[PDB]
Amino acid sequence: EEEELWLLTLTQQFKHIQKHFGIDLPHSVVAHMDPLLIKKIDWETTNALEDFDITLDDMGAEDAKEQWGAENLSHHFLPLIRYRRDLARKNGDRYGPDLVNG
Amino acid sequence: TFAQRLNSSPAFSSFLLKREKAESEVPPSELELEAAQKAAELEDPEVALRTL
Amino acid sequence: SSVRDVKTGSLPTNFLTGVYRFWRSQNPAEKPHDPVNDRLLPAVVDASDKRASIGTWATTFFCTIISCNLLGLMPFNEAPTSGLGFATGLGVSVWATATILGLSKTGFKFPFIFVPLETISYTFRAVSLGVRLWVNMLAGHTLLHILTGMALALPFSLGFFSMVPATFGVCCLLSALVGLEYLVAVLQSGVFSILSTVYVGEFNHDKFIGPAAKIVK
Amino acid sequence: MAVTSFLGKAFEKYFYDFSAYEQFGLNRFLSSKGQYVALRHVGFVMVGVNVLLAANFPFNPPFPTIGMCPAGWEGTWVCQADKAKALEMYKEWKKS
Amino acid sequence: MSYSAYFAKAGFQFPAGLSALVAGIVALNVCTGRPTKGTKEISNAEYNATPIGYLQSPDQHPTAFPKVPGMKDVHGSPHHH
Amino acid sequence: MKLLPESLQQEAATAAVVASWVLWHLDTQLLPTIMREHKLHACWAAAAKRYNEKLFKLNPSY
Amino acid sequence: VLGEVYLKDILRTPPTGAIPANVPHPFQTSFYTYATKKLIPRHWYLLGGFTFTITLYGILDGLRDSGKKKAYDEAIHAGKTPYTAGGH
Amino acid sequence: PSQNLVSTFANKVIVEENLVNVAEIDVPFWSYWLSSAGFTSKDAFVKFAEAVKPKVAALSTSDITNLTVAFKRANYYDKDLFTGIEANVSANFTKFETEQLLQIVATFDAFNHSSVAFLDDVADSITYCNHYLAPVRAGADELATLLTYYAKNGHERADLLATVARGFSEVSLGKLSAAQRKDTVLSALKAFQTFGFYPESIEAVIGAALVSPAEYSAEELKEVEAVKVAAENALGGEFVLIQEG
Amino acid sequence: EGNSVAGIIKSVNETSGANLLSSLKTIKAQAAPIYPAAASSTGYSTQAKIALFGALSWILYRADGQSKAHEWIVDLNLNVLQAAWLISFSSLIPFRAVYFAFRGMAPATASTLNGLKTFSSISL
Ligand SMILES: [Zn+2]
Repeated sequence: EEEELWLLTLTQQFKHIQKHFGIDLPHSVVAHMDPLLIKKIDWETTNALEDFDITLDDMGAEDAKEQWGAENLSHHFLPLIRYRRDLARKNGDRYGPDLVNG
Repeated sequence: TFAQRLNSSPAFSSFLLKREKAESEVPPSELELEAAQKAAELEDPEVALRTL
Repeated sequence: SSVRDVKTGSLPTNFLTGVYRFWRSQNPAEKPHDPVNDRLLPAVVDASDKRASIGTWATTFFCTIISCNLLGLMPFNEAPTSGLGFATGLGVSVWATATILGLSKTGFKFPFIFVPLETISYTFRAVSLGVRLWVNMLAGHTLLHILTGMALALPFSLGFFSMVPATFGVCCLLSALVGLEYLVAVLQSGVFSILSTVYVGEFNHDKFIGPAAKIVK
Repeated sequence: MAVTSFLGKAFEKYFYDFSAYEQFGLNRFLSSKGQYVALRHVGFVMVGVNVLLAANFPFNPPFPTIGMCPAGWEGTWVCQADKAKALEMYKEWKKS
Repeated sequence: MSYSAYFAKAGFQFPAGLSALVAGIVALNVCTGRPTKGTKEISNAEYNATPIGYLQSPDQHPTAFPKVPGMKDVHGSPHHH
Repeated sequence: MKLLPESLQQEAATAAVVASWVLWHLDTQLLPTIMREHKLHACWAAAAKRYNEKLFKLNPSY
Repeated sequence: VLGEVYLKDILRTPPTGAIPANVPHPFQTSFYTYATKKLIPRHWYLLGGFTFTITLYGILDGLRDSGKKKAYDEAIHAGKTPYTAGGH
Repeated sequence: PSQNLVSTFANKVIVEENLVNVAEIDVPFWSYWLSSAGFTSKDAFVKFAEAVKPKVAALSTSDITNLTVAFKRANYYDKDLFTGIEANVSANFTKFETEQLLQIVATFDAFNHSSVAFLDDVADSITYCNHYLAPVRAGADELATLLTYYAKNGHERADLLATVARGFSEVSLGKLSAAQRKDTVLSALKAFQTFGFYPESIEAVIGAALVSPAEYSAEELKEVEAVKVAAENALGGEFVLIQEG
Repeated sequence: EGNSVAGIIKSVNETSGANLLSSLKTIKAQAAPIYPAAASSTGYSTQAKIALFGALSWILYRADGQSKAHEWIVDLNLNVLQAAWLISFSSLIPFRAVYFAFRGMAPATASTLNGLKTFSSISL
């Protein structure tokens, strides 16, 4: 039960999205559940990069498209990263994924 | 199922699609049907606790 | 200040997604020489910045011309595109957009007998793109006018409900021509936006910046 | 009776359940449902042309006639190719 | 249970900037800068001297369902040039 | 038959105003909604493998 | 343990009390943001094309009006009425 | 008597203590737009700071960015005000954009002011709460300023280093003028050598030094060559200058 | 509001061992998402009233302009010719196939949303 809230929140949120997406899910419920993903997609639309995944499809860049998808959902791991960094800071340690050679 | 959730969607309450069914276009597979049945058996959380 | 809520998976959203992805696929991005990674990502973003918004422009012209074309097939309504200045203004505006883009690539001022010939055939795109839409929207409509005039001339003179085979044939021909007008309306909007893509995409080529220094092996 | 809800339900049961192809038994005479849709299309066009001509039939046609005439008018305002002549003759006809 | 009733709660709505499109088309139709399609600006002395029937001209008043093509609703001014 | 309008510039400006409104309404109202709905699905489809692998590595439950 | 504060604005569950308002895009919020960030730097080619067509059609309307004025003055100088009679 | 009456009225109704009294309501807006007009006075900006100091915790990201840019342009440091600004950025780090955070970090770098929590929240916001292509739209001078901020504070985040390193390019350094590109390249290479982080995109920085080596000094060319040797060893290859092809 | 999983964790931790198994249907109902029940059926909205009033206004204005035209009966039967094809479109178009074909144009509705799997996010 140390990190159960983050994993079960991920499960609950994606389960509700997958149950309702493309059928009756409102955009308000989507922007409420994942505000940072909507913020990143809105950045893409604002900066004239609305066809950016189409552009990565045109160049055949499969690894760049996989990275684009992974970076737009990179904030899902950020609660765990902040919690583990605070755990390492209370123990006096340095967080492993924060270091270059770590 | 996905066709059942589509039938309850607002677009099948629109006038041109009142009498249409979502199962008529793509029918649900039997894994989808038995998964809907199995999920209906597990919506009781006590039954899921006892089963697990 | 309060935006409306949208249902995911709506039919207008799906149709407009498919339409925009169709017009965006007309002028695709060039595949670079290098493997696209974080080194090549700012060059890819810069190359998207140099490219014109031909997907958005073609979607704009496709929607605004299929709407005005299908207005002419609604009862009590006429097509705005059946007017001369409207359709020809859309065509001259597309040609001027492509010309302004090409002038911005070459430095904002304009470039034996080959130079006049190709300049005449280039300047004719301004006329042609709008006039080929305008006379096509005048097409089935004026033929429809004259034909329904004769379709009125038959029972006005032979009796209201008598000689039904001749007026039946003329009304069958009229029904077939309004259906052909539907086909020509959708198809003329499509032809206009296909041509807008191939006219603007002639000047959509800028050179990739790329890496000026690498660490090989 | 809500003014639009009853209208919606009545138009729905007219649009879906009411079918003159089945209630008048037109499968005997006609091969398809689509052939009935085509015949009903051209029949709607003919009925509309005839009622638009019957709503006003004594008028002089703006459309060019095929050398013909309506019934017994023959040489009246209704069968005048000259429209100024037809207007002045219409006034004498209206005098009665 | 679904979000169907939540979307049934929202009524019909126009597109978000349709008032700007209507106010652009209407402003193009009413800021022509020229007289209105068969009218002529005249002097104020002529306009107050002229009666209402002589100001109207028959080409701008065609008959609704004319029994003869070319019937006009008004006869204009009886005074002819 | 009508061929020439009363004003060519008024009709061309009507075409420009209608197409500029369609451009604004596409860029501002339709494309943000379309890109939200499209890019949620596209980002999940592009990130399913790496996301599940990274979450599988971070999970101490096994 | 991981509390709510670690996922305060990052991850939320489906709403249980009420459906929130939709988050607006910055272009829906402001026409100035759309004008300075997308409309000018990406669509100024279209805007200049519409400007060119409106200017050119104003030139053509001026040519048409000057031709009508020339025919009107030629009819006045020749002692003819400039238009013919109306139907009524 | 128009002259003396008009002149007396104008000075009494138009001098800089009453247009500080119009600017008490919206201090971020007015301080930003007055500093952008060249009006930078310490006498007015102290009243700005103490007028806005209770309002800071409820300010939006736009107002925090406007205030922070204005107080860089005035060069007036208030410790309590910028502690409140930093608490606002730390409380709402998910709402801030990289476009705003670069301007905030540049002011927090101009005078020395940092926290471990502030550096962690700015790094988390740029790496995870914003788009990964936001450093591409940034401009290489702002990324270099943020890099030397994290280098001078000794706070090392490898994920933020990768994200901000992605913004360095031939495009972004080509947008800079040559005297500006010299300082940007030198400061970015110094930060990358301080952290010992050598990404692929350092080829764009080192190359931006070695394409035009005439503007650099001999000492700066020596430090650029040291960073080039270290990046050659870290990336496992040899640095080549690429001509047109 | 606060998130539903923390409410689940709190209200499950607050129950006793005897109270736990019968409370589980209540806790679930407090974590279920709000799906708003069908509210009051009003008549038409003021924008729907404006839309249909303006459409009928436009149709009457256009029919009055069509009747005053020179070949007016030609225009009035063109209206019949266009309404006939509207009626035939209501009969001929397979609206369910058209709906599901439009669902295939967008990639968000052409496929099921494939993302987070259960086995990666299992908590124990
Ligand atoms: Zn017509």
